[PDB]
Amino acid sequence: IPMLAVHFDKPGGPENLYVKEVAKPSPGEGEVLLKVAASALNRADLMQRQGQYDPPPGASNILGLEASGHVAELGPGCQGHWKIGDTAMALLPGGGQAQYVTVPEGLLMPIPEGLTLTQAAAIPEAWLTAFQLLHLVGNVQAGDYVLIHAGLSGVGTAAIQLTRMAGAIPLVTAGSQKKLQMAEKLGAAAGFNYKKEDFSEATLKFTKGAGVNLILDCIGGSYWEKNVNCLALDGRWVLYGLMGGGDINGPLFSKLLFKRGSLITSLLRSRDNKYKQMLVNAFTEQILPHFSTEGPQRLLPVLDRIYPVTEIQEAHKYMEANKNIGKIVLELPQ
Amino acid sequence: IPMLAVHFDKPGGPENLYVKEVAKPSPGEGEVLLKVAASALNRADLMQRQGQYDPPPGASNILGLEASGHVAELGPGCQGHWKIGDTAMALLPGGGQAQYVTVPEGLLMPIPEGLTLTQAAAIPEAWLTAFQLLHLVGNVQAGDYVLIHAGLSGVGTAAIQLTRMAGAIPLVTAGSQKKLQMAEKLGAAAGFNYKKEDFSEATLKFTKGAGVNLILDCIGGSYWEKNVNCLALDGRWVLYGLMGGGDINGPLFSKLLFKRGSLITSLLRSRDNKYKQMLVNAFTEQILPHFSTEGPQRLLPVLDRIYPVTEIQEAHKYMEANKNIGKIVLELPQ
Ligand SMILES: NC(=O)c1ccc[n+]([C@@H]2O[C@H](COP(=O)([O-])OP(=O)(O)OC[C@H]3O[C@@H](n4cnc5c(N)ncnc54)[C@H](OP(=O)(O)O)[C@@H]3O)[C@@H](O)[C@H]2O)c1
Ligand SMILES: NC(=O)c1ccc[n+]([C@@H]2O[C@H](COP(=O)([O-])OP(=O)(O)OC[C@H]3O[C@@H](n4cnc5c(N)ncnc54)[C@H](OP(=O)(O)O)[C@@H]3O)[C@@H](O)[C@H]2O)c1
Repeated sequence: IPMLAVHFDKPGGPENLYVKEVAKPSPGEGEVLLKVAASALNRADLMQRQGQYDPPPGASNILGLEASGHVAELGPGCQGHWKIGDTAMALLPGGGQAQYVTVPEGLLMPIPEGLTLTQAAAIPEAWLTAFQLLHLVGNVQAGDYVLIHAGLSGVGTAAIQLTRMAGAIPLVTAGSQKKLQMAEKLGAAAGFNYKKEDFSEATLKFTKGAGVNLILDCIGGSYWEKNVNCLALDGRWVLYGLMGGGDINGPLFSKLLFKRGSLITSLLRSRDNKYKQMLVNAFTEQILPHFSTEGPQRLLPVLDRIYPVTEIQEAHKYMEANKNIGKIVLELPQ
Repeated sequence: IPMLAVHFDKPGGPENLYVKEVAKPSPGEGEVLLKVAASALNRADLMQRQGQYDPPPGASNILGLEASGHVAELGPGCQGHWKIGDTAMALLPGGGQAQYVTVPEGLLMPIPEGLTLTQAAAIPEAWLTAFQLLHLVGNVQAGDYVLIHAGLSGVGTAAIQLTRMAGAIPLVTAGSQKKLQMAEKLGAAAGFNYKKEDFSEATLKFTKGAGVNLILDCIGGSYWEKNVNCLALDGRWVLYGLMGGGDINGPLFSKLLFKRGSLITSLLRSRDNKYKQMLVNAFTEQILPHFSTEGPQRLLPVLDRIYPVTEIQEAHKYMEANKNIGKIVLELPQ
């Protein structure tokens, strides 16, 4: 039986995209079908339709790493915890931007109270990655200085708040004064405009010459020279981007050895199910309750713009021009 | 109050080395004076007299990173398990290749029963580093596939054995068939001659395409591509040498991020006393007793050649020619 979903015949630019009737999936041993209300764009969706990000073997080849909606159907061998009608959000390897999606019941998360389904669609990928990067990969401690690159993005806007909730001191880099000001309102200790100034020196000045203890790098090759200088002794330098590189050309080994540094790379989409549940399980204890605490310390999902699925084309152009300040959510017709 | 010591007037070649009368040092709060019976050459010593390596602020600017001998004298504030006349060995920041050396008693280790003071002179720097890199930095687990570059070096010949004791599988790379054969007898699961073959394709072949879980890289630049290729998913890549480079010139970030890798750099000499005391204590408990167990599983310190201090000049030409197969010990006239 049929189903509307985001699609592209051939890999190319954003103009190739359209909504198409594809086959409606079905559950299968410990998973549930989710009637999607709204999904969210991520940078991985851009690369995929250009061809540079194929989904892991078996996972659906259709854009959407996260989704929010209602429980449509139960699969064989479930817990019975989730029931048909319950609201939920999930982390996906694909198939997020389609009316229905098949989701293992482990990776399914409840919606915080006082949040719209459109709002809850902005949580999964951005905050689960942020939480992974900060706590599991980085082991952020109370006192650590943190350098968040592309801080006014999906993951970055989440990272500023989790770093503040972890009791660390976040430092941001972005390409606009308008963005840095929003970064400040998210509890950023300092914000630097990389197009205006050298963030390495700014960071060394802010940390009184000590440097940062943790770097959440998602730029890569254009930043490596600068990242190593402002990295403190024994500092962790978490890599997960390559938006501004992938290639290295210089004495990285020499300088990273001098700072006694550690270059820990990290991925999420490519992980196994045992790992993904463990992350979602850790996240639902440590982080999820604070989306509906009250105000003073309440985590706010940053929404820039909401588009319908029929304007998926115009949404990709908006992300590629770097205009978004937080998440950019798509609504699927129900 | 004079004392014979290895010295060089200006930084240059090995011909600048000779033995000179220097002022004899004195203890000072929680340390002892060790009457040196033997020391050992390390790669650090070569770089130091070329000018590249400097000793850490305060520490003595006289060659020798390790020593073995009798506790000549007690300094103030000693805890007093050690007594004058006790034979011991020590990890130093410098001053090891001279008749007397000042040593904090926290870094003082007992000599295994049966071993000559000359043999004990090979243990500290090589094995403490090997142990550091394997356990503390690298977190070796039983079953892991460990790739040890320059495996027939001071650090190497120790690493092979500790890796084996850890229940791990050591794979070695050296530049000579004669050397590889010695690696085998030390328990190397496989040996590769890099001057004859590609170790990246050999390593993968051995690991059934899976790749190595841990790398003890002390070559650096010239090996970076071949290391990233043969590294496994979530593999650790400990960097501690840069003998064959220091510069990178390709898509390192792209490939490391695919393997979800960790590039952990490590140094020993530059560290504070707290870390050094913690490390030597872990070593004495876990490792040291096995230097005198019985036979089957016994740890063997490997000595290539012994030189007297007067022939220091000759010893440096030997190491710089890469001829040594294990440690290379210097004996001091007492
Ligand atoms: N590790 C994982 O499993 C995983 C999962 C999710 C996301 N990610 C990564 O997280 C990053 C952000 O993802 P997202 O979905 O949040 O994207 P996003 O919302 O579109 O944000 C990306 C931002 O980065 C900045 N930027 C783009 N190119 C840059 C460059 N060359 N140099 C410096 N800044 C640049 C842009 O703003 P300004 O330049 O104006 O500051 C842009 O707004 C991506 O690199 C993505 O690959 C990784
Ligand atoms: N983290 C620390 O504080 C620390 C502590 C101790 C040692 N280290 C490092 O460990 C390394 C070895 O120390 P060591 O004193 O044991 O050295 P060593 O005994 O003199 O042996 C070095 C061996 O490495 C091989 N080699 C030399 N140059 C090479 C190159 N360009 N490419 C590939 N192989 C090369 C040579 O054998 P083949 O060519 O035959 O293979 C040589 O015999 C040094 O780089 C040193 O800096 C670091």
